[PDB]
Amino acid sequence: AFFPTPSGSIVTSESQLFNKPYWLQRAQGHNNGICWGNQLFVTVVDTTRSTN
Amino acid sequence: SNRYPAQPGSDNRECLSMDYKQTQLCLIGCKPPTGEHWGKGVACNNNAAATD
Amino acid sequence: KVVSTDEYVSRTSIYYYAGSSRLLAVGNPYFSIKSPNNNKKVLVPKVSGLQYRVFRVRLPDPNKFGFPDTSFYNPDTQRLVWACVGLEIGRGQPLGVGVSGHPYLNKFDDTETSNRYPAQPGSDNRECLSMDYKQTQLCLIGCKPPTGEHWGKGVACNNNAAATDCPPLELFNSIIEDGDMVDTGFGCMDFGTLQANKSDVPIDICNSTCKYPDYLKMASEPYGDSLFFFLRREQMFVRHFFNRAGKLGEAVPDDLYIKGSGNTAVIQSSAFFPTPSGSIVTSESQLFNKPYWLQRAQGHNNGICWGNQLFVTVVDTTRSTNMTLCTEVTKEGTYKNDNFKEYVRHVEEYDLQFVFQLCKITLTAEIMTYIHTMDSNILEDWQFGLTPPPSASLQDTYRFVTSQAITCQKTAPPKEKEDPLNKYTFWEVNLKEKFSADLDQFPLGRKFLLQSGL
Repeated sequence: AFFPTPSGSIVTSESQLFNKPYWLQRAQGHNNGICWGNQLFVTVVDTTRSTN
Repeated sequence: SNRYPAQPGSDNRECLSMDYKQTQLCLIGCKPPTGEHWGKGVACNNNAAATD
Repeated sequence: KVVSTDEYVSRTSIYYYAGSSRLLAVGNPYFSIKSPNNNKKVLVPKVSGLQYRVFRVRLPDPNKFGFPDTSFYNPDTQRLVWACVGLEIGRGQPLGVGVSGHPYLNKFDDTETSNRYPAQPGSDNRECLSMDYKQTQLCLIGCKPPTGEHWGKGVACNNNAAATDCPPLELFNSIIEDGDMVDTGFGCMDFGTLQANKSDVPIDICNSTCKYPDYLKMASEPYGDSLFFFLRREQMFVRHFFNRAGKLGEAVPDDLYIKGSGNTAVIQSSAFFPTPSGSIVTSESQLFNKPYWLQRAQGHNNGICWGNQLFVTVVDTTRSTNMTLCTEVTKEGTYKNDNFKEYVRHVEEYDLQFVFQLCKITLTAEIMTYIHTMDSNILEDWQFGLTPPPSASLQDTYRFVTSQAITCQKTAPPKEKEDPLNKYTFWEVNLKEKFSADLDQFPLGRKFLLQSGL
């Protein structure tokens, strides 16, 4: 009954996702940027900035 | 290195630590986005004593 | 003089999405547990992250459609056949790599830092160990099931010479059945029959035949209808160094080394083996969740699906987590070790999308010879070359059947048995009931219609 331990590797600044804009040209669904109910949901997950 | 015999004891828990997996993702929607996992779903009416 | 498949067909301009349901696969990663009373009833199957998950779709007959616009499908001379023009294989589990482990592996010594003379004797030194695997990804698509070889046993020779007892060697070409294990970094051979002590590879290989897809013969097939399109990417590198334990049957010559004595009176083994280990697995170098457009296949059969079925095979080793469950039998206020029983499980999912295009095939007399010599079964199903069976009237009737005017009449001919594929196990996925035409209600045609320039 084994279990391994995951560790991951170095974290750079070239391989980041944040602090830079995006432009929604054409979304993947059908409602291309329209939001109803006057709200929308953003969720982010970050591990690289989790110093304890 | 792991040789015979085993090193027996009624408890062998340790005080360890480990790192995690590096991960980043972003997500936009006009609805709370869904997610999944494996949960304990109940059996059929009888297994007739097959396996715990 | 095989001609290509774009001279005797004629592409139409009408497109058809299809789409599978979400498939799952739950079982044990190590061994297929059987019944305590039965040897043919499985309880939990052996599914792992190291197998050739081979899909076999089944397309519906295009001639079993009824169109109102009967101006293009002229059934005097022409017939219909699909073509593949796209594909997408998705996954839905996180990126995670799994380990396998033998409990009696032949790790005799350690041969990278210190193997200090003399020997430590003892007539058993096997033990429990575990390691990572050669990580890989590939996919093949074709109208015939893929071919793959493996090294194996054979008749050695005749019985004149008596030089040294050594096993013979011969590779074997066969068909890649599902459930078989990929090569994993210990050579593309049988391990059941060519090894004996079953204690050199981990437990998921020790009764298996690690085949490998013949990229060379399947490329050089004369019709070219086993490989539409193929991708691959893999890496591995060594982790440690060990060595086996036994009488090395082939002697090491005294020429190559200075003879020694004292503490060095008994020469050691020269039978090493390394251990593979896949490095970091990213999500940048993935090979799934991306479309693939076949603008021109590599073979002659330019995407056209004879036989109304495809064979898609795919294997991944990056998504090979092992869920470990832990349960108890009693409730005790202190920690114990005899109070718990634990279990290993592995889950697996897939998804297929397709986009097909049907094209009509004219049938001259010149053409119907050419299709006849490729395979005769394809002309049988369209029912174009047939004969009248003879024998106008029989007399095989009686009003009473269970009597004494009887010859003990027998029936049930085995006539519907024609496919030679039932000796092999495929994963069947049904596509006969899920075609559609309005692309835009589906998660791929919107990624397709921008590609067409419309």
